Amino acid sequence: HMATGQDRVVALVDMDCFFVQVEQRQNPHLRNKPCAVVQYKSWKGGGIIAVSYEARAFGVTRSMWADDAKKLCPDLLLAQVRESRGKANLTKYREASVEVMEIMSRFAVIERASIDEAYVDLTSAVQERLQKLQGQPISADLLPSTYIEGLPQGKEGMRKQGLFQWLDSLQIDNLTSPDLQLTVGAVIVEEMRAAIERETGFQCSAGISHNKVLAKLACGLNKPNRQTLVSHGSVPQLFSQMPIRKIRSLGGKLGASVIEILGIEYMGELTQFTESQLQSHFGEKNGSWLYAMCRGIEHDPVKPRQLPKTIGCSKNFPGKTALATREQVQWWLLQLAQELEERLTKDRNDNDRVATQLVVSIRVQGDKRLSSLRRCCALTRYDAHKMSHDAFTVIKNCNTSGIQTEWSPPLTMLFLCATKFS
DNA sequence: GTGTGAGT
DNA sequence: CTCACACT
Ligand SMILES: Nc1ncnc2c1ncn2[C@H]1C[C@H](O)[C@@H](COP(=O)(O)NP(=O)(O)OP(=O)(O)O)O1
Ligand SMILES: [Mn+2]
Ligand SMILES: [Mn+2]
Ligand code: NI
Repeated sequence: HMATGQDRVVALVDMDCFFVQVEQRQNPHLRNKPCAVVQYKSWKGGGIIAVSYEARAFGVTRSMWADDAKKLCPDLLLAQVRESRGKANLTKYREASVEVMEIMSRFAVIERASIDEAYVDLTSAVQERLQKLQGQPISADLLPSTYIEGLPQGKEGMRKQGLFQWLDSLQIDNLTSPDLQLTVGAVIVEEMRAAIERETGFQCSAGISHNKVLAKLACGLNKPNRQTLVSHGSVPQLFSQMPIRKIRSLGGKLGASVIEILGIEYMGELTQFTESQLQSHFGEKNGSWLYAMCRGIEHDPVKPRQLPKTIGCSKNFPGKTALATREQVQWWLLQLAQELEERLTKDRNDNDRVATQLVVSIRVQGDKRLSSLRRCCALTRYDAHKMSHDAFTVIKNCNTSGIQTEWSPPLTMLFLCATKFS
């Protein structure tokens, strides 16, 4: 149960090349063809953020210029993100995301984790399904696209063989058997994904396991329109060669410290250290967390749908682009406040609350820190012009140039945020 | 109130 | 870019 961290059934659903599929739903002509989506069109045709699987076979990857990508995929077609106030506009994608989320919310409550993925806690649905099943076996036909991680031992054929070996050894009578709960959870996810495709046409992948970390890791294991079930017994093999920085929450300084201090590279190697050793090197909390996590145990619950605590937006101006004149800072503050007003207005329309505070943050050229300073003021009226003047008033004192004709030092970031909701 | 980390 | 939270 809880001792072995097998108390819940959690799943993660992530859309395959989400932006590409959204383009395919609205503009048919790009469908079933190698394509990509670029961001900025003049420098080099734009950075690539979403690539179709057909094009991935040719070696094309994201974070590389469109013209440089045409090198190995001459058939490659390009689609562009609309631009607004100098930054990307994702309304189309966010609305499609909402569509999918609403369809998923029918089977169970979800936790939106990004623009194209969300976690689902199926524990209750699994109980209901185990009752309604009434002891009938689970045939492989109920899982047409499910992969069992770690099997077979000793491509569609491999999937079916692993599924047969998994199903033939499952407990039938012990209704609290972790493996049985996962199998039923995968059945429910098969239904959920079938419904999602039927009503929207989108394809996706999913991961099924006992916690968020394993569900996420499992989702990307068998990438396009496939789902992976990760049992507690399969964790050791899966972790044997799993990069530490690939585990949710260990991708930053903590993970790097673990690698550096213990001289290891893969998650599976942490199993050899004692809990006291992990606590003596990383602290009580991180030590216990690592000790349980390397054994497949994690407890963050899938928290329910929530109202945002803040609404904000920002923009970066690197190098040459650094804001030097007063006109520039005034104009960009105004642009930000107009986007803010648009969002605050929709927010107030949908949730009957008004933000009472405006937080202003900036970054000065030459400073390594994320923000040079942050200040706040009352946000009484949802008027972009007023907010722009208030933000300017708090940031104007910073200007060190007694000339008053320019900004010295320049600003490399502007951030506006509404909070203290009611 | 700052720092960290996930996800784009 | 956008956001949340743990710290403290
Ligand atoms: N750095 C970035 N900046 C802006 N948009 C981005 C971005 N990175 C990703 N996007 C957008 C591009 C993507 O369309 C969207 C989903 O991100 P994923 O789920 O991580 N990748 P995908 O869904 O494409 O495919 P797959 O399921 O095989 O992983 O995020
Ligand atoms: Mn995706
Ligand atoms: Mn994703
Ligand atoms: Ni004015």
